[PDB]
Amino acid sequence: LSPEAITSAQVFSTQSKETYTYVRCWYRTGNSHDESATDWEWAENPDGSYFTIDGYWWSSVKNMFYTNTSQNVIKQRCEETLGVTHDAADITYFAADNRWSYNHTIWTNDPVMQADQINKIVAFGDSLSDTGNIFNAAQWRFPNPDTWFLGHFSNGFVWTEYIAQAKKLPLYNWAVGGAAGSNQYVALTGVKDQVLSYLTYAKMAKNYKPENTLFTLEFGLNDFMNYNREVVDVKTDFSTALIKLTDAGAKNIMLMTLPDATKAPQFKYSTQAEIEKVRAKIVEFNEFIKAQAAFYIIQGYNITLYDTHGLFEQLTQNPQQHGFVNASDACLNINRASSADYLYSHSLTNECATHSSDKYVFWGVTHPTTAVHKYIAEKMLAPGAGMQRFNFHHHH
Ligand SMILES: [Br-]
Repeated sequence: LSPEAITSAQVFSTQSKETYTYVRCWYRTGNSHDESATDWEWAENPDGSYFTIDGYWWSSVKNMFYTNTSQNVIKQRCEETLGVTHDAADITYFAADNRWSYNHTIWTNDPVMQADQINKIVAFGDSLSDTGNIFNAAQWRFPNPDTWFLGHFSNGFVWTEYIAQAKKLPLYNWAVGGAAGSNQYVALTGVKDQVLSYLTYAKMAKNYKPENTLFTLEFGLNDFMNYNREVVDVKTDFSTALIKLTDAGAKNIMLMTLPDATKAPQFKYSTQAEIEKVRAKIVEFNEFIKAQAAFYIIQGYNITLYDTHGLFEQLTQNPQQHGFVNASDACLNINRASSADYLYSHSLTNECATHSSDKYVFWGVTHPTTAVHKYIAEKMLAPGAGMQRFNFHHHH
């Protein structure tokens, strides 16, 4: 769509609809990252009655709920309701009227009184960042939620969620998994369409200052591996997205280079020609990512660039040096590269069960494990790694 299509009267009308909804609290039922399965309960008040949040819905087609209730209070209720005592509960929560509803994002509106501190993370990208968009578009069938953690292409949280947790910030995700098989649930779109969608929802928020959002952007992996997109087209999509984000007032952006995805187990079933071909696109596109970062820095923006490509090379070249045991095999017992495998549950191999999925780089044949996503977040959070340039709150 386009944020300009939303009129002032429409904003007033939308924001004046003060309804209420319930909160679905998801948690990991098993007690380690080896088990992706999740279940849920409705959030409760302290006395056990159902918890509700007041606010308003808006959707272009995919409804988001806008509330004044803080994310920290919603999380606290879910934690109090579920009372999970194991270590990997990995609780997440969503708005829903009833059991037939999908998992809708809860957006906390900002206060009128606001300075220049970062107050949220907004993520753009593909299956390396998606936390539930293709999963909801696929009616919770893809990727299968017994084996991939509730709509994440991993066995747990992805890197953006670990960053958000470290900084105690909400994460609002626009990234869309474009893994093999996604096409059947939503036509391929660029990352610039994610920026457009985000800007339309942001127009319905109250007191929204785009300069207080930390934007994260990674894109291209699914485009190159699965869709054979040309580098020049991905360049055009990526630069168009940054133009649109900065034109809308973004100031704080985290970028990352693409990992060399030809190191993934699925390329055991590929030709050397395809390996060299995909790899070359990634090498070329990564130089464009770096050049865009340098350009926006010179233009005065707060840009960090993390060389995820170089980090992945270190992990796949010498996993033991970085706390991992295996960087060549899928942890899951998947012995081919097929889109249909995301529809089914899969067991761990004996070797992965022996060492634990936290010691593997790869979960299935394509995507990294949640331990890798954590390793990335920790590297990005490290002193001197660049996040010092953003205006974060402190928390005692
Ligand atoms: Br995977």
